[PDB]
Amino acid sequence: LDNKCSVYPLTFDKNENMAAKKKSVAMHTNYLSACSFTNSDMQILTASGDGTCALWDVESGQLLQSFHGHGADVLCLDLAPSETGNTFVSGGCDKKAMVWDMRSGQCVQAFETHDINSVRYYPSGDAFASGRLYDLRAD
Amino acid sequence: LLQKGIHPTIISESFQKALEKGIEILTDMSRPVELSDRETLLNSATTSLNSK
Amino acid sequence: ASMGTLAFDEYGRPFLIIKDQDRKSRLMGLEALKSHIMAAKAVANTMRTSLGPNGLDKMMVDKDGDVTVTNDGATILSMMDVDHQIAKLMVELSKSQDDEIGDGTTGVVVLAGALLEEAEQLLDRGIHPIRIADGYEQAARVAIEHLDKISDSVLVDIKDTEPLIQTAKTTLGSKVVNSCHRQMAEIAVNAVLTVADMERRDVDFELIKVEGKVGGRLEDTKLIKGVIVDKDFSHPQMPKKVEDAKIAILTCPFEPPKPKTKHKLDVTSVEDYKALQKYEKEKFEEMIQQIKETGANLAICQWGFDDEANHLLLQNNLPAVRWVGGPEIELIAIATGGRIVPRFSELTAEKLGFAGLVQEISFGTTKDKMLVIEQCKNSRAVTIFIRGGNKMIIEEAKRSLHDALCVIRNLIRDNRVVYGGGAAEISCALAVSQEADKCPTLEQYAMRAFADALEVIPMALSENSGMNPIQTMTEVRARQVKEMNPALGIDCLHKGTNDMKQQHVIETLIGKKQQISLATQMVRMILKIDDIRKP
Amino acid sequence: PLSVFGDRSTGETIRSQNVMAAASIANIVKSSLGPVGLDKMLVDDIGDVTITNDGATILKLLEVEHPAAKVLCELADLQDKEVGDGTTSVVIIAAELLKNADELVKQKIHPTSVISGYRLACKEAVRYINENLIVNTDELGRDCLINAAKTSMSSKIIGINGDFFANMVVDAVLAIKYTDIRGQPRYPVNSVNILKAHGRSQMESMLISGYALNCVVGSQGMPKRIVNAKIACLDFSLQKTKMKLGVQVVITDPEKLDQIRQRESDITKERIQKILATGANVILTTGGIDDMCLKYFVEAGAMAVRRVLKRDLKRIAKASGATILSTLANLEGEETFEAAMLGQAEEVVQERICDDELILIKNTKARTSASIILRGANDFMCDEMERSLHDALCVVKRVLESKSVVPGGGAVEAALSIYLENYATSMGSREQLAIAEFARSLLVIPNTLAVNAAQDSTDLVAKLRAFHNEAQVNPERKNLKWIGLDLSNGKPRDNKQAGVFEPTIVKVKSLKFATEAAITILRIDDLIKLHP
Amino acid sequence: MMPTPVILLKEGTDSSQGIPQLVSNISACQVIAEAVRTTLGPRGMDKLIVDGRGKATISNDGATILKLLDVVHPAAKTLVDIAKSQDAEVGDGTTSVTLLAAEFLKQVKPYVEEGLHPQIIIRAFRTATQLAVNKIKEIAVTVKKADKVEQRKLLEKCAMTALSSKLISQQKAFFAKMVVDAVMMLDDLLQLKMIGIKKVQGGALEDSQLVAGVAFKKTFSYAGFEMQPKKYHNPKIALLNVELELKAEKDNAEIRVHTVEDYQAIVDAEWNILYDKLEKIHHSGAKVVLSKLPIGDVATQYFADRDMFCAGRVPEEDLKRTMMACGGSIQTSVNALSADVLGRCQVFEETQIGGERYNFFTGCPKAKTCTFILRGGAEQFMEETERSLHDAIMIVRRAIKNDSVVAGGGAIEMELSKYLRDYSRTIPGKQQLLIGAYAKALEIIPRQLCDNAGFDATNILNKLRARHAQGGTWYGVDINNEDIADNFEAFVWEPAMVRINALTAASEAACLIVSVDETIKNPRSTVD
Ligand SMILES: Nc1ncnc2c1ncn2[C@@H]1O[C@H](COP(=O)(O)OP(=O)(O)O)[C@@H](O)[C@H]1O
Ligand SMILES: Nc1ncnc2c1ncn2[C@@H]1O[C@H](COP(=O)(O)OP(=O)(O)O)[C@@H](O)[C@H]1O
Ligand SMILES: Nc1ncnc2c1ncn2[C@@H]1O[C@H](COP(=O)(O)OP(=O)(O)O)[C@@H](O)[C@H]1O
Ligand SMILES: [Mg+2]
Ligand SMILES: [Mg+2]
Ligand SMILES: [Mg+2]
Repeated sequence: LDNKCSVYPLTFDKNENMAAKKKSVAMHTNYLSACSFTNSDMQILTASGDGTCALWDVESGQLLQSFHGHGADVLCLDLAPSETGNTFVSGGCDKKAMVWDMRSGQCVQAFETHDINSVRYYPSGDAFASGRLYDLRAD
Repeated sequence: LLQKGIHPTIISESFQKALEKGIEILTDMSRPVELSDRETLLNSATTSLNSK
Repeated sequence: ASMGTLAFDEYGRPFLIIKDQDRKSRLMGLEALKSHIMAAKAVANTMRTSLGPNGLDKMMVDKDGDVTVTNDGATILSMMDVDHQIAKLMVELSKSQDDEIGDGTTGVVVLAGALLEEAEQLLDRGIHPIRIADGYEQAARVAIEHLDKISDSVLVDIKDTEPLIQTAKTTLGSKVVNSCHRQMAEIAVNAVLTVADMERRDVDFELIKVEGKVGGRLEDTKLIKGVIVDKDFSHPQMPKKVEDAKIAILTCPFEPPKPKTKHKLDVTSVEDYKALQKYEKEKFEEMIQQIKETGANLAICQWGFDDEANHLLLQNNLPAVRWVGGPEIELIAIATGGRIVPRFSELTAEKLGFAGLVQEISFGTTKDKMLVIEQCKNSRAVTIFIRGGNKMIIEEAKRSLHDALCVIRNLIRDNRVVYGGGAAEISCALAVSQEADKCPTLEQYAMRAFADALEVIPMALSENSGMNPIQTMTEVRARQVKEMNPALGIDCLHKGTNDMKQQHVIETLIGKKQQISLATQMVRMILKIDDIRKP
Repeated sequence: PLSVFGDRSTGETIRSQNVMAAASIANIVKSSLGPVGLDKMLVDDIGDVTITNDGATILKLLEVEHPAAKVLCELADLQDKEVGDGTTSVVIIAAELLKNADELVKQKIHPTSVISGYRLACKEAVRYINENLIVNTDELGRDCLINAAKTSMSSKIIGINGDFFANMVVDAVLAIKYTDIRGQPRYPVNSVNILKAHGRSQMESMLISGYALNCVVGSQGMPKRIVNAKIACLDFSLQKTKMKLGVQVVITDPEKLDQIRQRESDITKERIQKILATGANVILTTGGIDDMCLKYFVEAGAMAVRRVLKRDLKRIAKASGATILSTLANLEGEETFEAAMLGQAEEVVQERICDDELILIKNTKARTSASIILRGANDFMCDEMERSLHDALCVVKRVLESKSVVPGGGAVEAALSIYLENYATSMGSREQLAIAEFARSLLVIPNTLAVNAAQDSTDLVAKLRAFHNEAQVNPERKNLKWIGLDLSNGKPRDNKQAGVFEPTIVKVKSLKFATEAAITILRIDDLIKLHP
Repeated sequence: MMPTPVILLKEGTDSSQGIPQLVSNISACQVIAEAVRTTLGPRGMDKLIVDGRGKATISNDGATILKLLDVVHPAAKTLVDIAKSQDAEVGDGTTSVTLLAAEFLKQVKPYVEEGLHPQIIIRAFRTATQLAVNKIKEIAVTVKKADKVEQRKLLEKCAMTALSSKLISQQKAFFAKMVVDAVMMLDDLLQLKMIGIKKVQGGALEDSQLVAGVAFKKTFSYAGFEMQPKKYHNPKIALLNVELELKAEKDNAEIRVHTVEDYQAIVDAEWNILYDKLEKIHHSGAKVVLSKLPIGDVATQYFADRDMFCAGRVPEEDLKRTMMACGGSIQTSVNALSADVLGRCQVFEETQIGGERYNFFTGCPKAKTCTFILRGGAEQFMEETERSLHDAIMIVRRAIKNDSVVAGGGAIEMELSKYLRDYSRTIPGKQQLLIGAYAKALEIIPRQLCDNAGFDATNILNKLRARHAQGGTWYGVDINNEDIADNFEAFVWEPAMVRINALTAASEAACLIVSVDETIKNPRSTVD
């Protein structure tokens, strides 16, 4: 009744064409708010209901950094313009959008003028959609 | 009066004084009348009916 | 009388003119004016208890449960969740007073409420509202002329800040920071005077950074002739204090350069790979050496940087801070006297700023670090660092300091002052009453009502201070008439004298003129409305 | 502020709402005015159908929830009760008065001034009608009554057949004339019984030279025709005698039970024999008759009718000279019936009228009575014929009582409008405007008459006004006062010459009532409607 | 009627025909006119309309009120349309058109109820309107001197008359002077886009100013902007349409290199492209740089280093006004920045106005544009001030086109009514009634003026009628003295075209409404 989806592509039955390496970490369980794959496929960013953004490595499988500081759970997050040290935004239920940097593991910038759920970087990277538009060069 | 900061008891006594003075004024303005005068009675009745 | 018109035609067939006309409402004529006056009176009577030194704060709670304890009229009305349109007009009037002047945002609402309250009894006697508005305009012109007449001028020199300090103290007297009253006035005056164009030109509030942080005591609030940055040295092993620092402001991330255009670099051989690796290493070393060659002692970047640059900066005794915001970069460049350099190749010694001391500041058991840049040569930027025991008093101190800064800015624009405490309003009411006697009888009622409405401010001050309003106001007015002294006002603080000049209760003339003007215009606009068509 | 649990309307809103309601009521019945008016058909949401032209009937059947419209409806009802004719005209005049008065008020004229002007205009209109626009019926004769009846029956289902129906109405009205004290000839209409029975055409409607009962004989054994009738009118039932509530029969010796039971019916037998011993032939009773007394009457060859309506019995007794007897008890304490208490008639029959039967008391003595049997095509036609016939009877009664008639066809309204428009210039400064608007409002009647005929209303009314202006200006052209509207040709015509008459009381009472209603409604300027 | 097993039209179609629907149409027109009845005259009152979203619009303009009203009656929409037409063609008199049309229909309603053929009424309206327009053109006062002082005074008086009905009527002389100055300094086409209207919250009405140049709000400055000087004494302005920031050379551009030296060369080439654009701009001698496209932080700092001023993302209209005032040319390329394409102003300055920063270009001697900066206490206050100023500006433009004025205050209409009654008294009589009704309807405006002012309309109307009958063309309602006066001598002036268009539109609307006999309303589709 409520599910009607238990038979989902979980089977992933193919002829072993090199795509079977889906990893599917799912160690932290809880809620996978955003399983976005980094432009560099080395790393995975995941957000949970506790409000902490988690960075995982596909090869080792270990939790690199847990990004905490959001007031509420992070509903959405994005990636860097191309790689740029993966300076990623994180939009949650706390009406606040902030940027994190693994080279330091800190909230480099923050914005509060709006829950944000449709973050998207500008192609240049100087701004990002805040479904508004926040300018990196002017904060 | 109250907004000016006057207790609503000075107002009552002052209104009583004003009412007594006004009763005196109205009594002074009044004129004697006797029921033998039909014209005054007719005028009073007409004045009462003027607004209906 | 309500919902509009409803006939359905005299022939029975449907008679529908306006979409959803059965779901809409309509108020017309005098009862619409009475409803508007009643709503405005309610708003003004709510606000009038927060007027003067003995005013009481309002505790505002928004939709998210956050609490804002405040005394500012504009803030209170902005956070007030109203649905009546006239209440929205009151809110906009307060916002207008805040934007134009910055002080007196509560007096305008009380004045408008008093004016509409008097206009109510004027309307009950069969006077056209346009006549009331015209009389109010005439009386407002008279009152403004009288304010210009009785105004006094003060010196706005930097070698004598006593009148400025007194004006700021008068502005701050009604706020919660009256415990630190003189210190607050001092720092506000110094902040405005430091960042201002002396030829009576504007004061750029973007050059005043108001920063708040919990902890400490409210008395710890200080003015810093530099920039207070919410960052810290990037490497944990960098020294926490640099003296006589030669500052290099940079907007280029300390990373290998990257073209903006879509670019692909092809590695086609082992030699290409080795060349690329050497190019990376050499670019890192070269950028660090270029920074070092200028003689700089400290580097500030805007876009952060990576591990190799961090360790190279640490290795060369070059303290650095990363991810400094754009406005903070601008403030640091202004204060230190150094230019902003977009890339290392353009960095020279003459573009370096100077700071007498750069320090990292801890805040108790909180792990938070905040950078301080100060002791600049001729800094043209200031920062007000506000401490406190809870966030709420910090926000209130922020807006109170903003009020003080706005008042000193107004003094910079025009150096004419009028003594407050209700003295200005009482003298204006006297002048209006005197000019109403010569007026023809018909506008006399409107002018007398305007004078009575002007009388509300001293009465509100009297009742807030516990004194009897009517008796105190009458005695003060009689004293003002008896002896030529338009400075006699309400002794709100019970100092024992009614003369506001010795009490140094000083208000800017521009503020009072704006108050009267805005109140009169809004009252006229409300009086001109005679129809409401809400859905 | 008020905190009244209800809705409130004040000022121009309520005034315009009242005007709209009155205008709607007027527009409902405006299409049923004058000879070229057309009837309406009302369906009563259970299939009942009422076809009528009478304004009062239309306004009573309609269910109305706006109180000003209710005021106009009761105005029509009052005009019907006090006059019987002009029920539509009074409503239309009142509504037009309200419209023009509200226009004056919207022009910032105070309603008190409008009311004073309306009062003055109504008084002057009545005075002018009584002084200039009345025609005495002494110099006309029976032709005046015939013409008044014909004019009344125009705009009715019997309009074309006036040549016959007016004769019938006049004969019926004159047949019930009685003179009271003070020598005032009064005509008691509603004493003419109107019986409806479908069947033959309208020409076969009969005027009975006597009285018609909607009743039949109680027993088939009785004769259905008696030549020299001796009518006995009774008001008590002829049944087996039953003792009253306070009397109870208790038997101790059984020998008396048979005597008791026999006397229970012997009492009524003795009463019947006492009544019959005087030569009575026809016995009418308001109460019932059981089978025993019916057989008693059968054996004597006497007609007996039961459940006779009280009003019918009273009319029969008055016409025939009989006396109602609620009981048989003289002043000597005995129980007797004397022959002096008997009415007489020249014939009593039971005729057949379209598969049904009714009793005709033909040619009663000591007073002449009348009844009308209306033959139509179905029930609705007969009902409308009865309503129109009642209107005609009332008009003839008014004409015979007050011997003044006024020309019809809009002549009176045109003359009044001209006179009041001239006269307003000599009165007040704003009541002048009120009287002018009263005069203009008086013109709605000829306008509606012309419009109903699809004629050029503007030009026809203008020509009428020109004729009446010439009549009122030239002292030697006063014969033009009678120029009204001839709707058949759409041209002005001397209605007094053409025989379009109608009672003066109709116009006078309609004007007074319309002025009262307009003043009453115009006084309101605020409405509070509490939630039920 | 009968079910008619297969019905002709779609189910739910509403039909109405005959006299009753015409009467209902007239009543609906009356209802619409009542909505703007009290907004007319110096004693007129504003109306407040709230939309579904909750925003409140406060206005005295008849066209605005009618537009905000969501009218769905087919016959009533004609009055809204004619109000829009009067606003478009003239700019003032949008209440007069509706009042006149409704009064025409009301006056002819009694005749319609009597069954008069609508074609006769239409012909009577057409004849009366033609006569009235000819009379207006004939008796309108014009001065054939082309005197500058007289022309300026006439424009000022017309502006004051157009302004003495709004909330800014207290400062009507001030705003009339401003409007006349702006229109006169407009060059040849009187384009409304060449008059900027800036609304800034806070400050008295008298604080509003007219800039002899161009002014616009500060536009999202980048870092390093506060180091640029904010005042110049003879700047040269470079009006550009150029994106001055580092970016991809082109959207489809794609760089392919296989050598690190080529990588560094490409990076330095991008930087050199930006710096070449900046150097070309700087060497032109300009001191103020204005662009329609974003100006980056690098360019901002570059200009700050040279004591230059930059402002990117300027709205296009503001650049057009700056071009028309300072007198340069908007350049999409900087390769030829000669002295011809550079603007020039006497003084440039950035100043604070009520919590906002504005850029001022003053001292332009040959400016063909203006910039109104309006102060007030609320958003709707500035909005209604702008609406009133727009009315005045349109009146002044029309008066510039032709200086044919007629005295207002109902004087022109009383004269027209007298003339039409005199004409109607000399015709057969079927048209006489209708032309007389038209003449009587022309009395609605002075009557509405008296009603709004609280007068006794009947006495004033009688006095006006007697005065016009015995002579005196320009006698109208004197609102202040509650009497009548020679409104031409009181400078209550109106351009004749205002009344001409008002009468024309009202007559056309009345004729169209009367001509309709049947209304058919199809059922809604996709009610959802
Ligand atoms: N020490 C004082 N003595 C008497 N009156 C004062 C004193 N300080 C302030 N006031 C008066 O209190 C009034 C209210 O000031 P405040 O509440 O600070 O701002 P706002 O004018 O916005 O209400 C001012 O009009 C001022 O004249
Ligand atoms: N033959 C006729 N020619 C012209 N007018 C007539 C004629 N008969 C009646 N009228 C007029 O028609 C008007 C309407 O009468 P009607 O409406 O039928 O009576 P009521 O008002 O009682 O219903 C009367 O005022 C009368 O004057
Ligand atoms: N000073 C004045 N005295 C008398 N009437 C005036 C005056 N100024 C304008 N009017 C009248 O106001 C009428 C128009 O009202 P207004 O609201 O200003 O314009 P609109 O017609 O667009 O509503 C004009 O007919 C004019 O006669
Ligand atoms: Mg203050
Ligand atoms: Mg009749
Ligand atoms: Mg206008």
